[PDB]
Amino acid sequence: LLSDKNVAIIGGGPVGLTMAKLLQQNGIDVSVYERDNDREARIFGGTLDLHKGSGQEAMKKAGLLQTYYDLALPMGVNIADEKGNILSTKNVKPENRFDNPEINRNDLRAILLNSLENDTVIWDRKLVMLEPGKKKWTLTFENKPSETADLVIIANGGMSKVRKFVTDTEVEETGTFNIQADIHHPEVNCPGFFQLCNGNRLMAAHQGNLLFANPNNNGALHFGISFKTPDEWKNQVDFQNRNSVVDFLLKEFSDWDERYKELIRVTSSFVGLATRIFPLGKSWKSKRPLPITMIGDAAHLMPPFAGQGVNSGLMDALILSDNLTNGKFNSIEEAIENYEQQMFIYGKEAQEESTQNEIEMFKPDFTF
Ligand SMILES: Cc1cc2c(cc1C)N(C[C@H](O)[C@H](O)[C@H](O)COP(=O)(O)OP(=O)(O)OC[C@H]1O[C@@H](n3cnc4c(N)ncnc43)[C@H](O)[C@@H]1O)c1[nH]c(=O)[nH]c(=O)c1N2
Ligand SMILES: CCCCCNC(=N)N/N=C/c1c[nH]c2ccc(OC)cc12
Repeated sequence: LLSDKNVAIIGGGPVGLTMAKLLQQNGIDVSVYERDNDREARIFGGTLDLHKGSGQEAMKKAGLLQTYYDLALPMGVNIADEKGNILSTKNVKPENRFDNPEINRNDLRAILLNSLENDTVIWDRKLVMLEPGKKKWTLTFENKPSETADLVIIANGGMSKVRKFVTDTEVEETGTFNIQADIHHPEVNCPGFFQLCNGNRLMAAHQGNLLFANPNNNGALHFGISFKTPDEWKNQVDFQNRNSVVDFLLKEFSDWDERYKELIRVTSSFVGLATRIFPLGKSWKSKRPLPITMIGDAAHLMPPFAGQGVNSGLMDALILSDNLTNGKFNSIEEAIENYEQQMFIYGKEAQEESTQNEIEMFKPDFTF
């Protein structure tokens, strides 16, 4: 199918890099175009864990499952209330230690980058436009020379603006909002909350405000505070202004234990982000001018609160890469169609669980 042809993957996130590995290890000529300036760019966010049957199956097929295991950390979960009482402690039993250990996102990028041949990823390449030719796409990048490919795979995340050859679907806001931050040396800077986590991830919910924390993301504490988007914000917190963010959060958390307030007070900077979804519904465009598809969040971005996210994208890469290389399809288009039909099933399943969970967890009286 791909002999004497080449593949362009747009985006070097965990899904795109996994895509590249699974193609390249079957002898496919594939490049990844990534907007990040270079591989040393820090990725902001919590940890990821990979699941048996999906994310771990993609690593296994790439020969990287042990590498993931060696850099990942099994973590228990504590459920606390707003007063700081631990309502539930579930540690990881040894027989479950491979189920879904947490890995830092930069560590995961490094594993995948190290598995690829040199110069597979072309850095500082922000795709802005695609144009189909007779047999090859032309790729236009921001202030860089163009490239061509027989097959384009869109893998550049939930806010991709290069989707229109595949679908007219637009991303949507779901109505919840997320504030995220890191605390370095949390054992010094938020000792009370750090000891509350006690090596476990911690979650707590009270009157429509949700808090989730990881006390040990490669030595830092990552936490997220989520809530229904305030109506006053429709169409007011400047997240560049930590003093404005601290003031808002301290009002929201006014009846939470001081160990939670300390987290807010000592945070150096905050990142805010509306929850969004790229909804799978009616089929994507049929009879596209040249072969093109999408994987990962570009295909099915969904709320993250129940753990859906990267694993459905890693499934995409596993399925699409097998269809493109197993010699069973008469054309790249047919291989793509088969992947998309499968992804519509498990992707819709995951989106409905994520949306249902979001409705439930943000009811004003929810508790874990
Ligand atoms: C607050 C919060 C919390 C979580 C999560 C989301 C959010 C918002 N998720 C979701 C999860 O992290 C997500 O599913 C994966 O990052 C998807 O990876 P992708 O590679 O598809 O896109 P991702 O967005 O990770 O990567 C896209 C890549 O494309 C690049 N790019 C963008 N535009 C480009 C362009 N024009 N040209 C070239 N490159 C371009 C970007 O720089 C980036 O490297 C999650 N999931 C999970 O499984 N477990 C979890 O715990 C969480 N937690
Ligand atoms: C299925 C195994 C778990 C993997 C990831 N699992 C997860 N739960 N990722 N969560 C992200 C998140 C962002 N903001 C929040 C606010 C509240 C909250 O409560 C759980 C969670 C979040």
